[PDB]
Amino acid sequence: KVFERCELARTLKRLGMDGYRGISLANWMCLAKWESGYNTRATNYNAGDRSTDYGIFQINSRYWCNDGKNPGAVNACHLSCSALLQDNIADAVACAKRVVRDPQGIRAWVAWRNRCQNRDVRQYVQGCGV
Ligand SMILES: [Cl-]
Repeated sequence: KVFERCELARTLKRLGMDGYRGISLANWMCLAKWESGYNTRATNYNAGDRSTDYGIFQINSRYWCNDGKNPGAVNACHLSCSALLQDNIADAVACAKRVVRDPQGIRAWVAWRNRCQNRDVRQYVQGCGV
């Protein structure tokens, strides 16, 4: 499913992401924008290591979910990757909290460093009143 920006922002809002481990709603949104366009079914094959990034937050399969492919990957969020392609985004988000529980936090996403760090993020929340 494709969210309207502010729908997402408020849903994340409702699910406890604002300020979770220090990350504001706005950061999460910028992240979401560059990684998925607010689309739960977004995929990406990483030709580099054959991994595959899933859903609205483009969680990677090598370490965060299980998709059956690489027999040496880990699934730290203990969910099938497919549960990251659905309309309800609680799993995504939970898994998203777990990744930002790593010490690097949201800087684990490359797109967050290139697109949001030390840049304008309010924009992604402007008018959502969250
Ligand atoms: Cl993988």
